[PDB]
Amino acid sequence: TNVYADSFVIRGNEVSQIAPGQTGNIADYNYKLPDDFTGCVIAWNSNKLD
Amino acid sequence: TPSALGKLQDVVNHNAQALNTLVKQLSSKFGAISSVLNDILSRLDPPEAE
Repeated sequence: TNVYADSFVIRGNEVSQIAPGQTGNIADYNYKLPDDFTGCVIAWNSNKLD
Repeated sequence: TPSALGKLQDVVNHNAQALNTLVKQLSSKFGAISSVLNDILSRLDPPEAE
């Protein structure tokens, strides 16, 4: 029905914090996913432009 | 002979024990961490509290 493309840059050790069943600083104060999130999480290293 | 009114004594005792068992089943855990919902909601993470 709806496809939302959220884009953001985070730290490598903070990539796992973005998850429906996890808790962390980035998950609580930067980007929080619901407990019933339906979708995919795509992340890749980009240390060439930044 | 107190057993003369046994047909009604058994009925009232069955009702009383059914109520007391239904209210006692709230203290069971059924494989959970604690019988109190407020203790689970204040000691575990949402993905496990659910």
